[PDB]
Amino acid sequence: VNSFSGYLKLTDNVYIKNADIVEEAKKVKPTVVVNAANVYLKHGGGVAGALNKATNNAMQVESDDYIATNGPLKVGGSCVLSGHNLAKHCLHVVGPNVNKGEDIQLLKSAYENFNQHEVLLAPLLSAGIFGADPIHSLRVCVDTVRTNVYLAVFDKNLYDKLVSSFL
Ligand SMILES: O=C(O)[C@@H]1CCCC[C@@H]1Nc1ncnc2[nH]c3cc(F)ccc3c12
Repeated sequence: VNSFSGYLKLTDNVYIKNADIVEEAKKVKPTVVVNAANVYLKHGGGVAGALNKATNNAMQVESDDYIATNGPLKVGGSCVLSGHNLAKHCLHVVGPNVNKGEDIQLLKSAYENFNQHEVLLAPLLSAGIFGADPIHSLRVCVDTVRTNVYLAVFDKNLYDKLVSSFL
């Protein structure tokens, strides 16, 4: 038993809700919140900009030190950093950005990072400003992640299309 509430169950291990991930994180304080990161951990907009704003820019300060030490992530890769006031940990995961011409096959590799964590609160990778089809992203999520994933979908209209079209 865990503290996630109001989710619809899609599969044995995948759950979905219409929610603002920032507010969902603030209330649940999950062990892991996933950020829709880029390779530079520049949290300017989308999910990343919202999460970072909710940390009063502490996520960005920590991220800049991480990059200065380690260099950029790989597309499809991830790193574990602090969850600040939102979660114990933040798993920064880089899905391919279709608006940068990145290979969508890397979306499966991106979701594989979730399997290193028993339970996660997450957005749909490569959705939103990353330019991928959120229905495809949901399919890859279901077919790749084996751990327990609670997906927060900000847009109510999108949440309903994702549910109604789910196979
Ligand atoms: O659902 C959507 O509209 C999109 C799905 C994936 C790409 C961007 C959006 N992502 C999110 N997903 C969950 N919570 C969120 N809070 C947010 C707050 C913001 F200021 C911007 C985006 C989100 C967001």
